[PDB]
Amino acid sequence: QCDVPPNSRFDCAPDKAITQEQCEARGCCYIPAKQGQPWCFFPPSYPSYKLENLSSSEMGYTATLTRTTPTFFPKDILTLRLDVMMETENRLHFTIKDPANRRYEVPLET
Amino acid sequence: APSPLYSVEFSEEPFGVIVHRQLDGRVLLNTTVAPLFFADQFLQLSTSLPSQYITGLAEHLSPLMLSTSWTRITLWNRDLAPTPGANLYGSHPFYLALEDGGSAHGVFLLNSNAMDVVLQPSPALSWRSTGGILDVYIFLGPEPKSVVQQYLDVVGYPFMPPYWGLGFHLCRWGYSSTAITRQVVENMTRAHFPLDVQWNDLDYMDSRRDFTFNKDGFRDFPAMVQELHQGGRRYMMIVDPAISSSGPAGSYRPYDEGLRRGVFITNETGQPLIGKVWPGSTAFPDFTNPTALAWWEDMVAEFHDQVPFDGMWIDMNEPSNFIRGSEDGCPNNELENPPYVPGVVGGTLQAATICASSHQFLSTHYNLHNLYGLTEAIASHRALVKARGTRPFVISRSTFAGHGRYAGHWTGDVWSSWEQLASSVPEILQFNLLGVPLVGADVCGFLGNTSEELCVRWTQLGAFYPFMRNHNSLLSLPQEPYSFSEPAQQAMRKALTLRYALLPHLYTLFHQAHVAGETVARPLFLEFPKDSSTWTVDHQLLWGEALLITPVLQAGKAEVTGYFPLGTWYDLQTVPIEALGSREPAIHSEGQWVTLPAPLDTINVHLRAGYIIPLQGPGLTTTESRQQPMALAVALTKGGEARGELFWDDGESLEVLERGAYTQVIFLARNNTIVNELVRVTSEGAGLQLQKVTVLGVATAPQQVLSNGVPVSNFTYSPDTKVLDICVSLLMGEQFLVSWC
Ligand SMILES: *[C@@H]1O[C@H](CO)[C@@H](O[C@@H]2O[C@H](CO)[C@@H](O[C@@H]3O[C@H](CO)[C@@H](O)[C@H](O)[C@@H]3O)[C@H](O)[C@H]2NC(C)=O)[C@H](O)[C@H]1NC(C)=O
Ligand SMILES: *[C@@H]1O[C@H](CO[C@@H]2O[C@@H](C)[C@@H](O)[C@@H](O)[C@@H]2O)[C@@H](O[C@@H]2O[C@H](CO)[C@@H](O)[C@H](O)[C@H]2NC(C)=O)[C@H](O)[C@H]1NC(C)=O
Ligand SMILES: *[C@H]1[C@H](O)[C@@H](O)[C@H](O)[C@@H](CO)[C@@H]1NCCCCCCCCn1cc(CCCCN)nn1
Ligand SMILES: *[C@@H]1O[C@H](CO)[C@@H](O[C@@H]2O[C@H](CO)[C@@H](O)[C@H](O)[C@H]2NC(C)=O)[C@H](O)[C@H]1NC(C)=O
Ligand SMILES: *[C@@H]1O[C@H](CO)[C@@H](O[C@@H]2O[C@H](CO)[C@@H](O)[C@H](O)[C@H]2NC(C)=O)[C@H](O)[C@H]1NC(C)=O
Ligand SMILES: *[C@@H]1O[C@H](CO)[C@@H](O)[C@H](O)[C@H]1NC(C)=O
Ligand SMILES: [Cl-]
Ligand SMILES: [Cl-]
Ligand SMILES: [Cl-]
Ligand SMILES: [Cl-]
Ligand SMILES: [Cl-]
Ligand SMILES: [Cl-]
Ligand SMILES: [Cl-]
Ligand SMILES: [Cl-]
Ligand SMILES: [Cl-]
Ligand SMILES: [Cl-]
Repeated sequence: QCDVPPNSRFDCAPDKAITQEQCEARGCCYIPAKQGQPWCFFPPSYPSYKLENLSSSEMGYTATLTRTTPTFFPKDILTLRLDVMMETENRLHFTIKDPANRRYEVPLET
Repeated sequence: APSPLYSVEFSEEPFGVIVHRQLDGRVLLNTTVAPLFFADQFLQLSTSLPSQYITGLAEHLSPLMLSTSWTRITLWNRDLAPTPGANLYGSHPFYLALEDGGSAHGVFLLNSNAMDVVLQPSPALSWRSTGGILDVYIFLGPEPKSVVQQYLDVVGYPFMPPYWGLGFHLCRWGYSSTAITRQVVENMTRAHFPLDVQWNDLDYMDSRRDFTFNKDGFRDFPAMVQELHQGGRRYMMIVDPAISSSGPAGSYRPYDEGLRRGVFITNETGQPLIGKVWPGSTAFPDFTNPTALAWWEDMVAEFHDQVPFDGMWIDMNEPSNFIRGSEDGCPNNELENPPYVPGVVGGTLQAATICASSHQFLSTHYNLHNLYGLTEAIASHRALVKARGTRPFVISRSTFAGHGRYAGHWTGDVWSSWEQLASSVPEILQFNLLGVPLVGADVCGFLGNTSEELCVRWTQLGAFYPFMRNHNSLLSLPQEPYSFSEPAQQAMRKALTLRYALLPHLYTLFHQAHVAGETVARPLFLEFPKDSSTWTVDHQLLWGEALLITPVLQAGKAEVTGYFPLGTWYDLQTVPIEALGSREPAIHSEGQWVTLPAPLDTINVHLRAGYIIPLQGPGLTTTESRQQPMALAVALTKGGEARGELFWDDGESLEVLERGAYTQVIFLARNNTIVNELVRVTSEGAGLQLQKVTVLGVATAPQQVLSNGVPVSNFTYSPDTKVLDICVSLLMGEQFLVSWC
């Protein structure tokens, strides 16, 4: 579960200085670097979102994403909508949004 | 065969998007590598990268190719003199990733929130944003040039500058009267230095306020600018975003009218947020408010009725604040004190700017901060179109993705140091990849005192910046070209002469940027991606496909070592150029490093075999140079072939391409002949005279040279250099045939 090559470790404490005990309580792996590389990092089993109800559209795909276990950040959005748009032969476009609330989007012309 | 270049699949648990290149099966994106985080103020999406080679994520002082050794890149627009490891004036959440063999793809995260991008050596990347949504574009290329074009199809093709904007610009903080400003033009002219655009910094203002001029040093400001126009020059001046809030009510129209129309960013109680900048207490226009755009258009048009300036230099538009947040501090809320603070200088989103929870028309400043500069550039582009009725010229410090559709950029408060001269090449190349081709650094440097040797090398390299301005800080020693020793002046005058001769070519490169999303200044890897030796080259640049520039970037050097991709590269010193004032001819490369002589009076420039460059005769302004006869430089392949083009219009009108108000000509060399192909001929370009054709790589002396079947008045052949120089009397707009045998 914690046998992750050093260069492939993703930081499980990007927010604060963490102790081993606090790292393990988040469900993360604690392995000091040998001399940067994060000491606290995600095991492959760290809770993410699950894909559900993947559906085909004329433009591409839509799905629901569901998180069952909260993260260490406040106000996780536990239900997300995925939209995948095959716009041109050279351009792929996907969005992940909160289907229950309009969130800020950068103004952009079509 | 009809199919996308990409294939897409999904991991169910944990969730991930997987994007393959169809042609070779290469995994370009794989978000399964790390958990998806999506909280109100924290988004994280990770991917594998296909190689250790990645560029983009401006604005930072770094090599063109970013370090994957546990690097944290912060996007939060900030007023800071360029220095490594810091968030600087702009934010461009786009990368281009190279793939083994020379294919590439691009990724754009359309998100304007404060963010960290973390690169690790697996190799992998994590986007960490403080708000908004995940809105991701993948561009399949496969050529690096095609990735850039595909990105610019989404964010906008670069704007077409006026021809005069490609001339030399001269500015300093400290030209404290119209008498002094006029002496700069007189001193440049007397020493035969081209100068298209005279600038002023904040010296012109009355008590440091926008849309005023003082009645001491600048009493006759309107007359000074009218006189520049009579001599064939243009005028630029600084405009800051912040508006003095302290003056008596009714005494300062920009504030009085701004208040009436509700144009300003507001605070929790609904009043204008008050910061501190040059005037003292100031309000900040909200350029997301349609009414603020109307007010800005009115202020610019009214000021232009007093002083007919030709463009706007928008500085301090991060927005920059001399104090933290506001005169009244910032409230304690989750926008001012968010659960994840990216690696910003000062450790707070408020440092050197305004409160994050302040109110704009579209959203909070928290969400819109990284667009502030861009929204001011859009407002100013529109204001200048309405005030002048010709192409706008906006140069902006702060930028976001899509900036290049509206304005240009300069790299800010760079030190007068050899390190910052060297660092300017990667930064100018990076902004070209990001669709901001009208970019440059302050020639000779801004902060501190330049040296004569540094200012010679900086002018040599700076003559190849698409935007070329010498600008200088208030407390610095003078660095105008006429302020140096005679030998230094000769070297600087040669650099400006060569840039002016190449302006028809540089203008055609901007035309290709504007119509096809091409780069103007481009790294060697964009042109020769299948040669992996080019991937780490960022101290050389190309203009387009054909002109390779290898500058000296260190003190005390009389040579430089540069990379030459496989091919023949002709020394541009073998092409004759006329100047108003006072070595192998060809490199045959297999793809190798070559040491070149580079004495102080020299910058190495080579022309790629198979290309034709249009050139124009000399002038101290583009008003003069544009009336001169033209010349061609024809670089033959071993097989006797070459191709080039010329785009010509009136140099400043709007809607030229839509109205067809241009001339476009292709030049072709084949079998000891040069011809033109007329793509479009109109009244603009009809009178263009071709008086000189220089052919490089002519292996044997010709016995006859003909123009339209008749022996030419004169030609010279140099057996040492293999150059054929031909005098002709032709018109770019009428079919000709030049031949030799
Ligand atoms: C929102 O912005 C407004 C400005 O548009 C802020 O108004 C400022 O409010 C402070 C007090 O909270 C005023 O300071 C006071 O000045 C008077 C006399 O000048 C002095 O007697 C008091 O002791 C105090 O220093 C300040 O004058 C006023 N500024 C202006 C230009 O009117 C307001 O505080 C801001 N609201 C928040 C919540 O930040
Ligand atoms: C995944 O989808 C199922 C089915 O949803 C239905 O069919 C879809 C195509 C769409 O048209 C929906 O509007 C339909 O409701 C969801 O399971 C259903 O959940 C609803 C509401 O709780 C319930 O009334 C139904 O009985 C369920 N139907 C079945 C067949 O189980 C499911 O909730 C979706 N999953 C997620 C995580 O959103
Ligand atoms: C923008 C650009 O970068 C340059 O090219 C221009 O030449 C500059 C002038 O227009 C410009 N940057 C100017 C930066 C000025 C730095 C001032 C530092 C402020 C420190 N300060 C002020 C205060 C009190 C508020 C006083 C309000 N007048 N406290 N600390
Ligand atoms: C995308 O990345 C994921 C996660 O790194 C890869 O999935 C892992 O592959 C390893 C090695 O084959 C397996 O032993 C693990 O069980 C996989 N993890 C998960 C969560 O499935 C996956 O191979 C990558 N996909 C592609 C096509 O490269
Ligand atoms: C323009 O050039 C003139 C002439 O060189 C400069 O005026 C001289 O400046 C020196 C200082 O280095 C004075 O001691 C001399 O008295 C000046 N000579 C004359 C003839 O007036 C002038 O400073 C230059 N102006 C600018 C703005 O560069
Ligand atoms: C620039 O030169 C001036 C004049 O000698 C001097 O006062 C100033 O300190 C110099 N600045 C730097 C950074 O060396
Ligand atoms: Cl510990
Ligand atoms: Cl915790
Ligand atoms: Cl919570
Ligand atoms: Cl690298
Ligand atoms: Cl291919
Ligand atoms: Cl709204
Ligand atoms: Cl919002
Ligand atoms: Cl090599
Ligand atoms: Cl080397
Ligand atoms: Cl003719």
